[PDB]
Amino acid sequence: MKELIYIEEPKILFAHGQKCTDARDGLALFGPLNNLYGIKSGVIGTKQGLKIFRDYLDHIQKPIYNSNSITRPMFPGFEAVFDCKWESTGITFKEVTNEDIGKFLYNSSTHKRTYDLVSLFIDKIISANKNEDENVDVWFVIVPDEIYKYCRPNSVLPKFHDQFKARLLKHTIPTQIFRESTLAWRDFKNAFGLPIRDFSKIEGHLAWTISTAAFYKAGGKPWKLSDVRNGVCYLGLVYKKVEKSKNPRNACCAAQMFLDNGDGTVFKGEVGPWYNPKNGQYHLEPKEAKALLSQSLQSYKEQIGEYPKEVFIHAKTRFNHQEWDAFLEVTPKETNLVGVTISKTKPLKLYKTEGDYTILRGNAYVVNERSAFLWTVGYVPKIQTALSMEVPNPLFIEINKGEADIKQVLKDILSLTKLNYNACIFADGEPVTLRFADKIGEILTASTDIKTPPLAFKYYI
Amino acid sequence: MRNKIFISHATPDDNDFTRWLALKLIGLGYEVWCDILFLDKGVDFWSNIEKVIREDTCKFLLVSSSYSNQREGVLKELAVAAKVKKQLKDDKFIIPLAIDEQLSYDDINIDIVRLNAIDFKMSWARGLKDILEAFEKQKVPKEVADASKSNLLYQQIFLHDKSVIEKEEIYDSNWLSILSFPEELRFHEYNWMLPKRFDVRELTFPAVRYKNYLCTFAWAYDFTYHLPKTETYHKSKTIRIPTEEILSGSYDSNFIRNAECKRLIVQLLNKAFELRMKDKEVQEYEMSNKTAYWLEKGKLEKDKFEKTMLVGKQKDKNWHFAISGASKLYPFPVLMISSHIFFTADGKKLIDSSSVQHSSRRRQGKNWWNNTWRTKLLAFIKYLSDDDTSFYLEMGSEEKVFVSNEPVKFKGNVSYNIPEKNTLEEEAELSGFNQGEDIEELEELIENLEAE
Repeated sequence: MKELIYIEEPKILFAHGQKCTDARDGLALFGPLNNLYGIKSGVIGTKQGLKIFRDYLDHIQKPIYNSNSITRPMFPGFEAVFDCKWESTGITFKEVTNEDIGKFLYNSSTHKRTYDLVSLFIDKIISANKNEDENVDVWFVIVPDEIYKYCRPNSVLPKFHDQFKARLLKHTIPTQIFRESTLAWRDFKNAFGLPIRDFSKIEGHLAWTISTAAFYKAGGKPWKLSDVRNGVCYLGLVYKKVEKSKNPRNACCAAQMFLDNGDGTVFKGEVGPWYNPKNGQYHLEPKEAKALLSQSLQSYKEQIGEYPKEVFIHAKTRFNHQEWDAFLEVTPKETNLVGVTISKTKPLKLYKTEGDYTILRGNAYVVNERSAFLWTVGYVPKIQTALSMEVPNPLFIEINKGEADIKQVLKDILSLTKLNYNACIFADGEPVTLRFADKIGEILTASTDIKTPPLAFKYYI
Repeated sequence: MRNKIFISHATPDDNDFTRWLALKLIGLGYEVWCDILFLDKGVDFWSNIEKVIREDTCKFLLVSSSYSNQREGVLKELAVAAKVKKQLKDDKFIIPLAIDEQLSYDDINIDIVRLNAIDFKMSWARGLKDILEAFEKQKVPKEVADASKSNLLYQQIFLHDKSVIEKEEIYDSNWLSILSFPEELRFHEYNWMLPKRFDVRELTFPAVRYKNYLCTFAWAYDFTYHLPKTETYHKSKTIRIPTEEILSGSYDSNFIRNAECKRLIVQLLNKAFELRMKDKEVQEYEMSNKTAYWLEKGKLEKDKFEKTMLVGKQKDKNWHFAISGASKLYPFPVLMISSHIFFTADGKKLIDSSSVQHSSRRRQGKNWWNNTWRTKLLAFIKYLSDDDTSFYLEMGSEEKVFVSNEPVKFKGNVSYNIPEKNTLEEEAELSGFNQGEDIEELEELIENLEAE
């Protein structure tokens, strides 16, 4: 017989300097943080793709009615809640002919087909930003629906995503990716009860995953955390195998959240080391460890200026002193360095007395000053359902090195979880530095060459 | 004064955005009163509407849709508004919010005189702007535009009456408590006695080899059948150290370490665990590294136990309930228990292809909930329980560690209430997301990350 504890849920900063809990409700009532008005987005596709995009734009201008607003809030129009205006016309786009986009589509190899798909996408994007300034700063690119059947299912006949997102970093040109099948929920159907997908039951959510996610790459910040202390860096890292050739090289990367002068957290992602020798260690040598922390230090200097106080380096694998010995000298004396490892190899499940309603999200089981158990997956009254389809499995957060505070690091994880821009869900199953860990790892392994500067997270995913 | 702008339409039928309109306009600095917003009952809604109209109101809003036609409420409220504007001499009183898509106009009324033809079918921003200069035309005494009171209202109507509340709940975990523990651990000196060139997994009693010291609780003479030459052994060579000092982190030297003695006992408990299951004669299935333990066809009454079904049937496939166990001694000397589901073609033979296996796993799991896991686990534990107090583990000739069958029970200080959405929650989430690269595409890959 033991005891557990609960931690108060953090808040997210919204428009007019106010904080709220719900994401869709918060945006639908106040709006994004900034105020941008002039957007003329573009689309890469064909005549049928153009018609699909125009029809979906008209639909999203129209009100979107869901099944139940209690479990998931609806979409109260786009302009009325975002304060950014498009029209049916007045979109600056450069589409492609049907034959050009369909010269070779039955190719089974993803590498060769994407080497031309990405080239076609970018060549029609980087060629329009030179005519007029800040005219095409946003794109809604839609890949053909045949990609949905010949890329992900690996060329089957039932009747990948970062590759045209990574090599565009050289031009510093963002884009937003969609699909006709994602938009044409009424098309390609039959006289069946549930043709293909038929998400008539869920329609407002599909209108929320398309607006807020595309808004962030318009130079505007939708929302940030309102309770982040000044002077903290995170600097996540990802280790996995690269799929170019043998000798995986154990590629690494970085992703750090930090505050600026005032009350605004920077949502930025940096690329550091290239690689390290041999195959299985999930660790880096001291010689390349100098640059990994030095780049973060210098970036913090030139866009903040003052010394930090606590940097909570996050990781998925176990740490070691082989890198800590190099890292301790790089950091200044006034700054404390703490290494934190979070894994998913602890299959713990809690059950209550009775009921189909499951555990909450936020309670913690403290053990000692080395690790803890935190349930980031469960039930919340706002969604009136369980975030998972089965019994939730909590995380395992441990402080490999440093002192910090368990009750304080747990609050950081909960706050850092609710920083999802690609979706507008109330919460996700992993912290953003780990939720997008795979995304960043795969976007980096697509373009290993060319050292990118300390550029913002706007341009990833 | 007259600054209470009013609205009344088909609220119980279609109210997908009435709350949004109200909150937006109050954030813009206005004042309303509705039927479904505040805590009120729809038994005197029209009487309350008439009472507030005759007391204090300035403008009116109506939303036109397909559901606001077949009811007498809309027409009676329209007639009331007509009478009120006739008495007050108002040529601009009500504003129709034409939101219907399939229907343009159905019933012609004299109410068109005091309103204007506005189309809200396409967009809402244009209509909101238009109603703003509608306010600005007559110089309405608009209040301050602040979202603080808008938020304060947001935690007063939309949900937030069912949020987390202080309530104690008892949570039973997967760990297994142990009450009886061995007094001392036997560190025998074998060296040449046991030659290293033999596997240890086939040994009847638990044993872990460490250089020359065999970390085991069994007697030195217990290992007679597997090794006949164990009779020649001096008792003093069996070095005994109490396990409580190791647990307390007090016994540490060059011979053994506190941080190193803990991990050797873990393998012993796991080995005793598969010994305990093979005592029960169940079927074995190695999935990746950790084995789930399940009971096969024709071994239990009605293919079930207590009051729940374990060996069930789904279409032409036989689904079973599997349990995988482990041991962890770091927080407490306790046992890890996990659950799994495996599928059999005929109840005896297993499919060598795991693709359809995890497909059926997800298919069966998307229709289960907390009870269909917790009750099944509890029944399985009770079936594995030997006595009525706590099942035991076999280690040797006299050693008997008793493990509490009752799971470790906690006390959650925070909980929530389920007034009437106990059944509504399961029906809404039956159809999950099964798309490709747009929402989730490495679901199978994440499931089978156990590639080594």
